[PDB]
Amino acid sequence: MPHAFKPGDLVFAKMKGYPHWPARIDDIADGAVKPPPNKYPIFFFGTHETAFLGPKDLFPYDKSKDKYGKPNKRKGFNEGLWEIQNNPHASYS
Repeated sequence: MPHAFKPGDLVFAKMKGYPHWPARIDDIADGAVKPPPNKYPIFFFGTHETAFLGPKDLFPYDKSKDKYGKPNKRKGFNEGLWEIQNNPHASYS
């Protein structure tokens, strides 16, 4: 059975006007800006951008990859597909 989301989990994260995007739940470093209540820090692979999203926009990677894990024209997307599959827990700092 599913648990709640935790740092390190891999997802496709959905934002308005973008395709479902390879991403991970990030840790919050000591001294770093915390997300709002009920939101998670989402690190988007490829673009290496962070947004704060809630679970309704988070699709677990294993379940969703057959649907969403396909090349896309958008900038950083295919780079992001490589990262989530090949080194999803690396520092992209």
